[PDB]
Amino acid sequence: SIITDVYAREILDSRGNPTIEVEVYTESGAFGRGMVPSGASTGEYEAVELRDGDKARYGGKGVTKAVDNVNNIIAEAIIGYDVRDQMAIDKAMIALDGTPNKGKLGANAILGVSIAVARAAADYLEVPLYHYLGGFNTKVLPTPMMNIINGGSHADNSIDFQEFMIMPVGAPTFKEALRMGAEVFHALAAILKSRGLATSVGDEGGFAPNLGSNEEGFEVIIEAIEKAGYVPGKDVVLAMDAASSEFYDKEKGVYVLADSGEGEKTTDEMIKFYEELVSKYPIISIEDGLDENDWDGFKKLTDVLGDKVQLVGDDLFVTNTQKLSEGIEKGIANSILIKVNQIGTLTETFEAIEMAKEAGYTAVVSHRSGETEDSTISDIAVATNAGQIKTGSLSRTDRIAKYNQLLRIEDQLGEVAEYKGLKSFYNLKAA
Amino acid sequence: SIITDVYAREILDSRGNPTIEVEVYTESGAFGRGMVPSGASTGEYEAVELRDGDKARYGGKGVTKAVDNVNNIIAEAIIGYDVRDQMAIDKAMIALDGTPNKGKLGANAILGVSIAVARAAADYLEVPLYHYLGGFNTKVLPTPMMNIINGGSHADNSIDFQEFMIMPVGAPTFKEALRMGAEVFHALAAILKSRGLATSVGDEGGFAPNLGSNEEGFEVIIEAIEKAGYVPGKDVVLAMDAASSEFYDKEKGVYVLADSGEGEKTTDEMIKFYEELVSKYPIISIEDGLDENDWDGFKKLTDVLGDKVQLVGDDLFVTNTQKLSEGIEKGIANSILIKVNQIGTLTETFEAIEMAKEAGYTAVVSHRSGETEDSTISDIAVATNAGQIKTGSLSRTDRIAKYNQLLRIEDQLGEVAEYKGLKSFYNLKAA
Ligand SMILES: [Mg+2]
Ligand SMILES: [Mg+2]
Repeated sequence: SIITDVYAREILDSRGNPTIEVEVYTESGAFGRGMVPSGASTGEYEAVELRDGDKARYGGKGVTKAVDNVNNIIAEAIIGYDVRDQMAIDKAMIALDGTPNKGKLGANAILGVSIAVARAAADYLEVPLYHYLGGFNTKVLPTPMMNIINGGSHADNSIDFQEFMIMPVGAPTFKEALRMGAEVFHALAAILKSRGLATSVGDEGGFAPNLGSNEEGFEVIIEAIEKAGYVPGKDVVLAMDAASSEFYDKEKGVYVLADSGEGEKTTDEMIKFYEELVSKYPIISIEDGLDENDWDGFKKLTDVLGDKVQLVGDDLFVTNTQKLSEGIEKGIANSILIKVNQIGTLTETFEAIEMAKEAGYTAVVSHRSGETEDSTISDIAVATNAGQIKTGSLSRTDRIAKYNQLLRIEDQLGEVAEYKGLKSFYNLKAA
Repeated sequence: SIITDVYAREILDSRGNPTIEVEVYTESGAFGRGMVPSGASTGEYEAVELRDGDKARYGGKGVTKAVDNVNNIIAEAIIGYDVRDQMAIDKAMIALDGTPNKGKLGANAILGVSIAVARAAADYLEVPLYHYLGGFNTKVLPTPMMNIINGGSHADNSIDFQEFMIMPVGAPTFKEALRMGAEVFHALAAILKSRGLATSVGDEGGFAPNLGSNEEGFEVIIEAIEKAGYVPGKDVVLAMDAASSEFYDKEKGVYVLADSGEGEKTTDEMIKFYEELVSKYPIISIEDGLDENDWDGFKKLTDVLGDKVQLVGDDLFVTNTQKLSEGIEKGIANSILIKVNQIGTLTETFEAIEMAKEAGYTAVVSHRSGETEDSTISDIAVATNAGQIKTGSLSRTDRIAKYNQLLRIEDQLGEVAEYKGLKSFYNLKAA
């Protein structure tokens, strides 16, 4: 059970950019492989990944530095430990780096080891990853937030919001929900190609048609739901990622809906906008509806909509338990988006999920634009009985691999598997 | 060790459509999981993919029948066997099916089992898959045939042909080759974005920029090659998929270059065009140059070009060992695309590859429109020392996964690994 080898290597992510991969071997023969997704090389409160910056190689995006760190620094510091001591190992790697950003060794280097280790252990004990991470009572399959229509900067159309997602809350199981989202996804692709719109896909694997406004985004999605055979009421609901920081002007102090063409709006106006969109559409979740610094505005948004709408904070909290408690106290938002490579280790991730839960908040495990076949976040979702997950559209293996993995979990879980659907929003008092 | 369990389930492929997955366990605990890919379309001579045809579920694309076949028919037949008995097991399933196109049990069902068993056996023997399949002397990393530009039916632009690809033949090792094509893939993306063109990708993770000229696609790549810092003709030769059958006049005997608008062209002059293209541009390989039936025509093309240019037949042979032989007699090609699921079993697959080698033909193991995280075709390329592989662009994990596996393989090989680059074309007299 004692780690006898920790070896990193450079590989590619779903976007053609190098990333790290770590393999841990125990003396018994147990193996574990951790693959890290594309994080950020810069952030004030965000853990930072380590890039080489060699303009001549991979456009400076190589991670030969992080690999070297793992193989020559982290490896010998970890070799000797018992693969099962997750907490102790992450604690060390964190102290070895010695910095909060994990800037010395690199968050990508630390995370790959953290994950490989955990997987190595699961393997050693011959148990599924989700049981090894969360215990015996790990059975609630996440209700997915599926990307379907893209806008803002992740598109070239008239839609200010970054992305529109569908949530199959009316399904009896994850498997059916998956089927539900897939049939809608296709019904829609049909509506677009027949409407003359582009059908190619982006990073999340969703559509980025050139719709005319924001309303034409939700509306077209409603069409697909109905064409697919499901009712927009109970079968499929709506979720969105506004990513308002994108169309927010620090200097002007207002939000500017360029793409939409609706001009500029005030935070009071934006909160009003969301109130209009929510009455006209079955929107259950709004992500980063106000700028990452509008701490005051989020509080108001939370007061008016928080009772019947999930307000998620992505750029707002940056998986930083620090900022999370700041929001919890002030009472801003009621759900946090968890990005593993953004925090750094598995134990820190779990700590965040627990702090969130204890606040009556929701923890939406998430993916990044540059993913890999690794589906560790799916086991995490089930190991913590999170209740939801946001891992992409129903295209591209970098996204499907996570859904296929949830199928297996639901499958090997048998008659004890659970799908809460709408009953997953324990954070929403009113319906 | 005796096979104790053979279990299949319905999962999703990279395009969001259901496919089959099979797990194999042996008495001592060895395990193996095979995932089956799927093509955009299919016809005769191609092993049958069993679909449920239930229009009210996944557009009638569910594979619940095949899942049942493996669990209810195949499992009972194979359990008891020694996981290492590949040939025997693949022969047992073929007979069990009875039909020549595996249409009774389904080629997706059979293949899933075939792959699962072999991987389960490598696991059992604690040896890398490429070694279990091809023996001790497996060390040639494939020269990749990377997708960059798309045309024909796979796009909404001119470009009569449906696929242009780059081949990093000048790199010293597969690792570098991958970096090379990656820098080119991105360099191109920079060019397309700049001149206002679609940066979105297709099934293979390639680009579908709207261009009005077959020659444009060739020259637009030549500049991405150079701007990436590489010298064409030496570091990056070119390969193309014509898929001429798509634009072949069923009635009359001509090819209509509708997309490019060049109008009608006859198989007698199409050869001149291909002979032209290869004159100005660095075209090393042309896939399906003439119609999948214009045999007589292909022959001619093989004489005038087949000694300095690889002519691989995809639709021509459709991974059919019988069609192939015919082509070998007439001398109408010098390379064949290998699509595992198009034939159905790993055994028949290796038989097809060995039969090509003996004819001085090249065996290009390729990916499929609908893929999964599975990278078995990667090990197959090295196991047989094929020398080439066509598994996609440098976007989408359904593609990148295969490349990462190759990275892993080369690494594992160490000092005995080999990358032949241009010299992989043993089928070409002149270079
Ligand atoms: Mg977002
Ligand atoms: Mg073809």
